[PDB]
Amino acid sequence: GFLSGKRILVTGVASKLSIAYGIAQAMHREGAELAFTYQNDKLKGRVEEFAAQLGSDIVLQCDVAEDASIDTMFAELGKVWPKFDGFVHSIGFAPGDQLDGDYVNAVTREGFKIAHDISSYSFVAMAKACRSMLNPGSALLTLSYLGAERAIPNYNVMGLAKASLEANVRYMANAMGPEGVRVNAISAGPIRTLAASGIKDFRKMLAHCEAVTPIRRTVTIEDVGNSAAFLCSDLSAGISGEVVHVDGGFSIAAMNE
Amino acid sequence: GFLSGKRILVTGVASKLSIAYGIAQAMHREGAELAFTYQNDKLKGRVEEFAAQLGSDIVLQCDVAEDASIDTMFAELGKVWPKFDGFVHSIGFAPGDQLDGDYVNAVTREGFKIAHDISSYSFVAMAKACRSMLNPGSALLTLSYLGAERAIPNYNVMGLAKASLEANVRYMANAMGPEGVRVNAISAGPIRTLAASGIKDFRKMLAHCEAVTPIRRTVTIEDVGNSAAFLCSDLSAGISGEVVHVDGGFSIAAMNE
Amino acid sequence: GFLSGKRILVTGVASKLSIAYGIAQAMHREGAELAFTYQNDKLKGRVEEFAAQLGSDIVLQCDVAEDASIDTMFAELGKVWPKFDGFVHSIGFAPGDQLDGDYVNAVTREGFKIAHDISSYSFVAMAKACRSMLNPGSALLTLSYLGAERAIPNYNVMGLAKASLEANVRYMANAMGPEGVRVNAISAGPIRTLAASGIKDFRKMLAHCEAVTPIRRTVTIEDVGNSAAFLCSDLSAGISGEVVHVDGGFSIAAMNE
Amino acid sequence: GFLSGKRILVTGVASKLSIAYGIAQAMHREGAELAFTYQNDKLKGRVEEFAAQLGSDIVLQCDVAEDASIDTMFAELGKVWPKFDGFVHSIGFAPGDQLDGDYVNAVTREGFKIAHDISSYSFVAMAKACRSMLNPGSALLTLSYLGAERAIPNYNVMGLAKASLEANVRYMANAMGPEGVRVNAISAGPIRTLAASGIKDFRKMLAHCEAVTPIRRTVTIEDVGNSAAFLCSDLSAGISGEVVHVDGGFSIAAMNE
Ligand SMILES: NC(=O)c1ccc[n+]([C@@H]2O[C@H](COP(=O)([O-])OP(=O)(O)OC[C@H]3O[C@@H](n4cnc5c(N)ncnc54)[C@H](O)[C@@H]3O)[C@@H](O)[C@H]2O)c1
Ligand SMILES: NC(=O)c1ccc[n+]([C@@H]2O[C@H](COP(=O)([O-])OP(=O)(O)OC[C@H]3O[C@@H](n4cnc5c(N)ncnc54)[C@H](O)[C@@H]3O)[C@@H](O)[C@H]2O)c1
Ligand SMILES: NC(=O)c1ccc[n+]([C@@H]2O[C@H](COP(=O)([O-])OP(=O)(O)OC[C@H]3O[C@@H](n4cnc5c(N)ncnc54)[C@H](O)[C@@H]3O)[C@@H](O)[C@H]2O)c1
Ligand SMILES: NC(=O)c1ccc[n+]([C@@H]2O[C@H](COP(=O)([O-])OP(=O)(O)OC[C@H]3O[C@@H](n4cnc5c(N)ncnc54)[C@H](O)[C@@H]3O)[C@@H](O)[C@H]2O)c1
Ligand SMILES: Oc1cc(Cl)ccc1Oc1ccc(Cl)cc1Cl
Ligand SMILES: Oc1cc(Cl)ccc1Oc1ccc(Cl)cc1Cl
Ligand SMILES: Oc1cc(Cl)ccc1Oc1ccc(Cl)cc1Cl
Ligand SMILES: Oc1cc(Cl)ccc1Oc1ccc(Cl)cc1Cl
Repeated sequence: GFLSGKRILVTGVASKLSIAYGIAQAMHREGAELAFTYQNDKLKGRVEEFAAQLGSDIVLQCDVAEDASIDTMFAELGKVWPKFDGFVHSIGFAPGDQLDGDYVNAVTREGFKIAHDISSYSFVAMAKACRSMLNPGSALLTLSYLGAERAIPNYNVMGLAKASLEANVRYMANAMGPEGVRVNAISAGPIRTLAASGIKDFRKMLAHCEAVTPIRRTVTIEDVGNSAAFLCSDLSAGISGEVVHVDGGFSIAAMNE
Repeated sequence: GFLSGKRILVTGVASKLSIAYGIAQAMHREGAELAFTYQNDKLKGRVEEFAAQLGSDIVLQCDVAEDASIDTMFAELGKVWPKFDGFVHSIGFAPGDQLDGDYVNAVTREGFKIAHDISSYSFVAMAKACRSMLNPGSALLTLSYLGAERAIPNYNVMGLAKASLEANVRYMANAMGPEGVRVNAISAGPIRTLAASGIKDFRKMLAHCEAVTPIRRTVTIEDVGNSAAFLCSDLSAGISGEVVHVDGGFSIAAMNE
Repeated sequence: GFLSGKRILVTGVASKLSIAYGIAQAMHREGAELAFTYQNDKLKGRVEEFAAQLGSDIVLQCDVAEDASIDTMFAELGKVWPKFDGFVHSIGFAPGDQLDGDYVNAVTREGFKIAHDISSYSFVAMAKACRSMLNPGSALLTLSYLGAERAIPNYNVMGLAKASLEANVRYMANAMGPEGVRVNAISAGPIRTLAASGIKDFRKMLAHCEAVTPIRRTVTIEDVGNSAAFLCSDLSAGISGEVVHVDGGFSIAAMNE
Repeated sequence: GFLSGKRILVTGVASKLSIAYGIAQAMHREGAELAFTYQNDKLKGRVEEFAAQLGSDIVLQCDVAEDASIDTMFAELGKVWPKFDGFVHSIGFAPGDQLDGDYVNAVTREGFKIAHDISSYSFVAMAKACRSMLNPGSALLTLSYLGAERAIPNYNVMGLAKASLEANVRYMANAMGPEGVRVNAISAGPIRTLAASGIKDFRKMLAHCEAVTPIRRTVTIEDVGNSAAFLCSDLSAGISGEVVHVDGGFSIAAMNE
């Protein structure tokens, strides 16, 4: 596969529906050696099982709300992978009350702070912590959504956090490019995952996209996984600082209704 | 003037160099009645003096880091302006250590949090607090910078905070439009102000822009003020959720060097 | 008014519904001296009448498909206005068969050529012809539509012509800025005009926009006219090469349905 | 390879420096069966030789300025490939006088017409002609440049033609997606090719990009070729209507100087 010889860390697997799960599958298929993190014990079991199926026994705990947790996870990873080739950041969070109803009425200073901290700061927090461990030719990848570009009902403060994240991708790419590290994002279309259930009326968003997307279907975690594998491989050596839309063309059409 | 009959609150005046000062001047010239806020006692004197020169005696303290301070300022403003027509948000902040050198090395969880809280959350915090006091036809305005769209050396975490702010403009415009409130931003080119001195090599950024901007000069607080007055007036009734570049065309050219 | 002392040429008035008509009204209200062009004799009468109502007796024929017609019109204008302050380009055209049905099936080499020639090339053709007649501080303005940015059903080849036009705005602004000329565009939302009737299902586009636009109404030629007056005045001295959306926020929202 | 079983037509090979040459090499490496076109006899020899080295004996003449030439080439291709999986459009042209100096002074109605006809219309002209021959799952690809988005000195009218081309990509993707065809573009950074020598001061553009691009080197035809192979493969099934920047991050940074 085109990922043979690469060692990549994958965050965010919570279930078989997880976008990170589709990404891990595609990268394994292409020959990458993988390592996984899990947020807490509530998820340790499932992640350990999935990692086994994908030939990996490197499963480490990591809660990105804490600098100490990130530093410890990398010190542990370093015992087996003193150097590696990048990681996939597939993590997002905002308190549930933030994602329902009128945005101005729903947002709070605390909800805003947590959404940006976990959904955007954590990406550069991880890069800071493992910077000296990355091989030249390494690639970092995060996942965004159209809500960063347009106002979407109910997505609310997560939209602002994703806009901060896309800017993060550009500043990170500009800072780390000289040492040989590329940084990109995939702006994925709507997919039924555990976290998606937290967005009010998500099922309605899904049906709408299916009807108006140029390719006439919503994307799958396999579609996203294949794109992620490409973006973390040497085949995309000429691409950095980019937000690639993997939504079947939904965002470039208007009034298809 | 085209602002006759409008009552507008202006935040951010710190000196005669302040963009908010140029905005206040232009709005006064066009007939608006004004009210001003000041961050702390270190600035109370200058703001009181400027307000007098512009025919206003409404000068209130307001530190947007605190919900209580925002609520109190509006309760006080309500004693004289039970209803009004919008406000100008010209406030930004990030700890100084954040704006020097390599972005990944300089950014910290705390610096990131403060930058987003003061530079982006505060805009919707103010709208939440005065929502019931706005007249139909009201307009809110904030100030952004190109760093939200492109990676610019030294601007660092402020770029991410401005990206969150531009997204804020869109979600706010979408939420408040039905009740008759418009929300926009001006992305201004570089101008020598007090805060600008905190950006490493700002004088270099200024000279560069002057040489490559299509109109061959950097913009002034008068240029920005005139645009702000238009965007807060009924003359721009058809514009909401927009980020207008007032940088002399700098951002739409490349390689003019 | 803020246009006092300015001499502006207005193209494209075909009826009282014309966007150019709303623009002429607003500029006259703000004090500008105006001059008008008309495409052919089929329209001469109406334009002569409107010009009179707006205190102007400068009404010249000009068909932008011909270089000779443009050169002659300016030589004639020069007899009364040896120098002037800019013009409004409110002209578009594509053969009717191009605007109905599947884009790939409808487009032809000839339809494509005519659409780009009349809708985009004509803007720089006029600037080339009157370049030596423009006063420093002059401003040129054209009208675009969201179809330049997103694929919209039935708009078809006009979308490509508008994309070429928006690029034209940037190259023109970059080339003419050093001599003191600004160039911008307004991307207007849907408005019932004579030309609009040529777009299949235009009435459907109008109703849809009204329902999902943040300000909850479609824009009027007065909204566009007011913005145009501002953009051609010295109040927008800091703005060049920009495409300003005057569509009530329609383009920055998604899934409001 | 991930292109095994795909039959792709490649246009634009003129020499070993050609972007189309790098694309053909990468696609051959990944298992695609290829076919090539050549503009005229001046190029027939070189193309025949290259095609042989890549295991292909399908080399057909095609000048996209003529509808008849396009129809004939496809009728001939149909004798060997009654159905196929897409094509690569790597064709551009504008008269040389258009690419030197001030844009407004250099552009002519004829130069503008030819630039748009050959550089943008030809892409949809080819799709129209072979539409019934494409297998479900097919993908079309064209090559663009940053000049479509920003004003770049000397690129002049080609910038407008590339803006029309990027819009073409979106309208084509929207029209053909329902039948299973994806359409995308790669916006490549500067590369020394035969056509590049026609741009005044191209060597200066190249050195500048090398110094300020995040990855600190200009991209190669191999970088572009690898991205093109991915975008024409089933691995990018979730991507359509997109313009992917393969310029090492150059466009997302500002003032790196
Ligand atoms: N689902 C969609 O339609 C969609 C669309 C675009 C983007 N995304 C993005 O894709 C990513 C993955 O989401 P998903 O839909 O696969 O959801 P998911 O619920 O399968 O995964 C989200 C993951 O975030 C992790 N997470 C949350 N807080 C964390 C913390 N403090 N520390 C460590 N991990 C934490 C969870 O443990 C979980 O594995 C997110 O960035 C999301 O915003 C999803
Ligand atoms: N100066 C430039 O070139 C430029 C370019 C683009 C945008 N801007 C933006 O314009 C706005 C005004 O900046 P400026 O350059 O006029 O600077 P300035 O230093 O004159 O004004 C900044 C203001 O922010 C206020 N402020 C900071 N923290 C605050 C808090 N907690 N509560 C209340 N007020 C607080 C200060 O008191 C001060 O009045 C900012 O949003 C800035 O990001 C400036
Ligand atoms: N109507 C809308 O909803 C809308 C939305 C966005 C942009 N626009 C743009 O606004 C401009 C004005 O359109 P409108 O809707 O007011 O239509 P309209 O039919 O009132 O005006 C179009 C004008 O184009 C002129 N014209 C066409 N070919 C010409 C030629 N060869 N030479 C000289 N003049 C020529 C006509 O004479 C007419 O005055 C166009 O650029 C159009 O694309 C309209
Ligand atoms: N070279 C760069 O730095 C760069 C950057 C971005 C985009 N591009 C684009 O990549 C494509 C390929 O350019 P290149 O640099 O490889 O140049 P090149 O000179 O190697 O190839 C250009 C090709 O266009 C073909 N062509 C021109 N007119 C034609 C006509 N009427 N019919 C058929 N074929 C015709 C030529 O025969 C030639 O093979 C163009 O679209 C160009 O705009 C090049
Ligand atoms: O970003 C997303 C976008 C979509 Cl359409 C669906 C799910 C997404 O992911 C999340 C949404 C809300 C929260 Cl609280 C956490 C996550 Cl991970
Ligand atoms: O956003 C800005 C952009 C520029 Cl070019 C100059 C000054 C700016 O404003 C600030 C920059 C840094 C900090 Cl700490 C605070 C503020 Cl108000
Ligand atoms: O650009 C437009 C956009 C809209 Cl929504 C409505 C009308 C427009 O203007 C035209 C549309 C088609 C043709 Cl043939 C000519 C013109 Cl002037
Ligand atoms: O688009 C291009 C962009 C760059 Cl930076 C270099 C070469 C390019 O390609 C061309 C440029 C001019 C002409 Cl006349 C023809 C072609 Cl193919």
